[PDB]
Amino acid sequence: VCSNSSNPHLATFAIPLGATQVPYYCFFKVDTYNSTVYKFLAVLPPTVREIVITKYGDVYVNGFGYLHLGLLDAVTINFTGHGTDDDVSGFWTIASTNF
Amino acid sequence: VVNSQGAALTQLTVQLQHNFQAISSSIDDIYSRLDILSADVQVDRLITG
Amino acid sequence: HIPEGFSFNNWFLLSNDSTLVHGKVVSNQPLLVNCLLAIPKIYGLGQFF
Amino acid sequence: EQPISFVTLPSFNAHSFVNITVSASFGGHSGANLIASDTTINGFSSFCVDTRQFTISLSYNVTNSYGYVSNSQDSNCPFTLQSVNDYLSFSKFCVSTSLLASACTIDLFGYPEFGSGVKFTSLYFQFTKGELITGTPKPLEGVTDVSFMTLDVCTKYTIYGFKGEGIITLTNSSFLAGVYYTSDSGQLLAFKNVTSGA
Amino acid sequence: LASACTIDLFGYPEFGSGVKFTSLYFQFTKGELITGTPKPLEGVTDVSFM
Ligand SMILES: *[C@@H]1O[C@H](CO)[C@@H](O[C@@H]2O[C@H](CO)[C@@H](O[C@@H]3O[C@H](CO[C@H]4O[C@H](CO)[C@@H](O)[C@H](O)[C@@H]4O)[C@@H](O)[C@H](O[C@H]4O[C@H](CO)[C@@H](O)[C@H](O)[C@@H]4O)[C@@H]3O)[C@H](O)[C@H]2NC(C)=O)[C@H](O)[C@H]1NC(C)=O
Ligand SMILES: *[C@@H]1O[C@H](CO)[C@@H](O[C@@H]2O[C@H](CO)[C@@H](O[C@@H]3O[C@H](CO[C@H]4O[C@H](CO)[C@@H](O)[C@H](O)[C@@H]4O)[C@@H](O)[C@H](O[C@H]4O[C@H](CO)[C@@H](O)[C@H](O)[C@@H]4O)[C@@H]3O)[C@H](O)[C@H]2NC(C)=O)[C@H](O)[C@H]1NC(C)=O
Ligand SMILES: *[C@@H]1O[C@H](CO)[C@@H](O[C@@H]2O[C@H](CO)[C@@H](O[C@@H]3O[C@H](CO[C@H]4O[C@H](CO)[C@@H](O)[C@H](O)[C@@H]4O)[C@@H](O)[C@H](O[C@H]4O[C@H](CO)[C@@H](O)[C@H](O)[C@@H]4O)[C@@H]3O)[C@H](O)[C@H]2NC(C)=O)[C@H](O)[C@H]1NC(C)=O
Ligand SMILES: *[C@@H]1O[C@H](CO)[C@@H](O[C@@H]2O[C@H](CO)[C@@H](O[C@@H]3O[C@H](CO[C@H]4O[C@H](CO)[C@@H](O)[C@H](O)[C@@H]4O)[C@@H](O)[C@H](O[C@H]4O[C@H](CO)[C@@H](O)[C@H](O)[C@@H]4O)[C@@H]3O)[C@H](O)[C@H]2NC(C)=O)[C@H](O)[C@H]1NC(C)=O
Ligand SMILES: *[C@@H]1O[C@H](CO)[C@@H](O[C@@H]2O[C@H](CO)[C@@H](O[C@@H]3O[C@H](CO[C@H]4O[C@H](CO)[C@@H](O)[C@H](O)[C@@H]4O)[C@@H](O)[C@H](O[C@H]4O[C@H](CO)[C@@H](O)[C@H](O)[C@@H]4O)[C@@H]3O)[C@H](O)[C@H]2NC(C)=O)[C@H](O)[C@H]1NC(C)=O
Ligand SMILES: *[C@@H]1O[C@H](CO)[C@@H](O[C@@H]2O[C@H](CO)[C@@H](O[C@@H]3O[C@H](CO[C@H]4O[C@H](CO)[C@@H](O)[C@H](O)[C@@H]4O)[C@@H](O)[C@H](O[C@H]4O[C@H](CO)[C@@H](O)[C@H](O)[C@@H]4O)[C@@H]3O)[C@H](O)[C@H]2NC(C)=O)[C@H](O)[C@H]1NC(C)=O
Ligand SMILES: *[C@@H]1O[C@H](CO)[C@@H](O[C@@H]2O[C@H](CO)[C@@H](O[C@@H]3O[C@H](CO)[C@@H](O)[C@H](O)[C@@H]3O)[C@H](O)[C@H]2NC(C)=O)[C@H](O)[C@H]1NC(C)=O
Ligand SMILES: *[C@@H]1O[C@H](CO)[C@@H](O)[C@H](O)[C@H]1NC(C)=O
Ligand SMILES: *[C@@H]1O[C@H](CO)[C@@H](O)[C@H](O)[C@H]1NC(C)=O
Repeated sequence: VCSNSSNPHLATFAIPLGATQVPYYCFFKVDTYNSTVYKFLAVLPPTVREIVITKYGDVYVNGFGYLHLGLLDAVTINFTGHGTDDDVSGFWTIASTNF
Repeated sequence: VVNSQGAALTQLTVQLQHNFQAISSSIDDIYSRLDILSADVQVDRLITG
Repeated sequence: HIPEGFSFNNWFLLSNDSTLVHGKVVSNQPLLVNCLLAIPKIYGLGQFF
Repeated sequence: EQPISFVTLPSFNAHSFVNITVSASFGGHSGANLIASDTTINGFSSFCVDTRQFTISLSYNVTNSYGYVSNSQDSNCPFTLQSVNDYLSFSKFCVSTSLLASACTIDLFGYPEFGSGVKFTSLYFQFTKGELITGTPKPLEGVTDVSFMTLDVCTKYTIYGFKGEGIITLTNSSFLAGVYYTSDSGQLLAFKNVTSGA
Repeated sequence: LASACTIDLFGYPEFGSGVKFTSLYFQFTKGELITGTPKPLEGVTDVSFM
């Protein structure tokens, strides 16, 4: 979950944003069957270039391996069918990589 | 001979890189992270190595 | 396998730490491919993987 | 009189103050013997770190007729509360009064001068290294970039868990990837401004 | 007991906690008399199969 001085409740959770709109403070809501909390991750860096997610539990973004987790199962994604969601989509290409 | 002379220096870097039988190769780290006597034992090992 | 001539402009060595400006090495990397997709247009409808 | 420069992953300030408390009573048992021992980590027997920035506070509690006790701690761990307070950056940490694997065990000892000293309890600390949680002597006031730095002069630094003594400068050489660049011997020579790329 | 291997068990009730149960202790020496199989071997008079 990202945000840019626009926090209906993340402002209540921990600080309004921590920066202005151009920076994007983004958390994980620890959404599970019992508890829900927001863990601050980072702000939008000047450049983001590629993404890769591994089964082991670490996602490598731009080639740094920010954080590892347990073995992964799956994922789902949805922006909308609102026109340019695939026209200006960042995914030039996507590949099922293997080691 | 030119290949021969182009040698006998890299391994020197290799040994100094190692941590041998010690918490960390950073002397100051343990220095900051520990009292005197134990680190003294390890640095003796290290200097001897 | 990878067809030649490709730039790999946004491709970077999988490293959990450290940085190498130049050199050569063999290692394990997530480069084998099972399928390929480009210019997606369906993920906006709750696409699952 | 070394200037100090501190730089890590840029971020705001979110400080927390965790307290550990130890309580003992001798005045009634034998003067040296213990009536009751009570240790609380923020009022609990176990706890986990919450904020990136935090500080630990240990409180002592002595009940005795003489009133004089010599305190001592033993550790099975390469870290001490005094040491860790000095801007130790780390990833994950939790504390408990119950035995846990991969948890450092720490004991406290007190000498009431009645003739014999005692030990109170063992604390367990499981943790894994990283750049999430940092322990500081005191917080930072309204700081959106906790890192502090200076150039042109030699300074005592600690960068991403890499501390040393050196003089820092800027170069226009640039690269698209990597933030720190370590010597083959293991010295981070150059590095990049995470926020700006400098 | 005298020079015994110790095993401990930890449990997690999904409350976010992990606690230990107990410790078990073992004495042993290498040898032939007794062996640990994953399934008993039957229909055999000389156990070795090659
Ligand atoms: C963390 O992430 C996991 C996925 O990794 C989530 O698991 C899914 O959660 C969703 C909702 O939270 C589940 O969807 C609902 O499931 C109910 C029962 O579970 C059945 O789901 C499928 C059918 O979809 C079955 O094949 C399966 O065997 C389960 O028995 C359904 O009853 C729900 O349907 C309701 O709405 C429809 C709308 O039309 C009605 O018609 C129905 O009558 C009914 O009222 C709904 O489908 C999904 O099943 C879960 N899947 C898995 C694999 O876990 C977790 O939920 C998430 N954590 C939290 C806290 O949400
Ligand atoms: C990856 O990201 C880059 C960012 O640079 C995109 O490239 C630019 O995209 C913007 C829009 O996202 C383009 O701006 C618009 O260009 C229109 C021309 O049509 C095409 O022209 C470029 C080539 O010059 C194509 O690459 C691109 O796909 C465009 O679709 C103009 O007609 C627009 O003018 C008016 O458009 C709307 C119409 O309603 C108005 O509301 C606007 O206010 C505006 O007045 C607009 O200027 C820009 O031209 C692109 N530049 C280049 C070099 O391509 C990539 O498209 C994007 N690709 C993917 C796959 O994500
Ligand atoms: C930077 O640092 C990280 C941290 O260590 C390194 O990450 C390691 O990456 C290797 C490469 O895959 C991992 O090795 C793999 O370990 C798996 C562990 O699974 C067991 O453990 C889990 C619990 O953790 C159990 O639930 C599970 O059931 C297993 O018992 C293995 O399963 C993998 O098996 C491999 O070999 C088999 C053949 O036997 C193949 O069939 C598999 O496909 C697979 O190839 C594999 O051994 C290692 O675990 C990672 N470390 C950690 C701590 O998890 C990075 O490699 C390191 N370097 C870089 C550049 O990032
Ligand atoms: C450092 O730590 C020591 C402990 O080693 C503190 O000493 C007490 O510690 C206890 C336990 O944590 C704290 O709670 C207190 O309990 C006392 C016990 O009551 C006795 O004394 C009262 C008179 O004061 C008698 O009336 C009673 O019958 C008992 O003989 C009480 O003083 C308090 O509890 C009272 O109120 C509750 C609620 O109303 C009642 O249920 C009790 O029965 C009792 O009436 C008190 O809660 C407390 O922190 C310490 N108490 C005292 C008096 O010192 C040191 O104080 C501590 N030093 C610090 C923190 O600086
Ligand atoms: C590169 O490395 C350097 C350290 O080596 C760091 O750069 C600093 O980054 C921080 C945050 O990114 C900048 O912090 C500044 O804080 C100011 C707050 O103090 C002022 O507060 C009020 C209101 O502004 C003033 O009235 C008062 O007089 C104080 O002076 C902000 O005001 C600053 O905003 C201005 O500068 C930034 C760029 O830094 C612009 O984007 C804004 O629009 C505005 O012009 C700013 O937030 C600090 O200035 C940076 N430089 C230094 C020397 O500290 C970072 O690690 C990295 N670079 C960046 C940009 O992060
Ligand atoms: C050293 O290595 C050599 C070369 O391999 C071995 O020499 C032969 O090894 C085989 C097994 O490896 C021996 O086979 C055994 O024969 C025993 C006696 O044979 C008969 O016994 C009765 C007689 O009526 C009947 O069962 C039947 O007609 C057999 O032909 C058997 O006792 C053995 O298994 C019997 O019992 C099991 C369990 O009840 C049944 O499942 C079997 O069907 C069978 O009835 C086994 O068949 C053979 O005797 C060896 N000598 C020869 C061929 O001359 C050495 O044994 C080996 N030394 C070791 C390992 O110490
Ligand atoms: C864990 O630590 C202590 C446990 O004793 C608790 O927080 C403490 O709260 C007291 C009272 O608010 C603070 O005392 C205050 O000190 C300031 C000066 O710093 C003074 O101006 C005030 O008048 C008051 O005396 C104390 O500093 C503070 N200490 C810490 C470490 O927090 C609380 O249980 C825990 N701390 C938390 C949750 O921050
Ligand atoms: C994506 O889907 C989830 C559930 O399917 C929904 O809650 C969410 O609002 C969707 N995202 C957007 C941007 O609509
Ligand atoms: C600084 O910038 C100048 C601009 O011309 C360049 O010549 C010089 O090499 C740069 N310094 C570096 C790259 O260290």
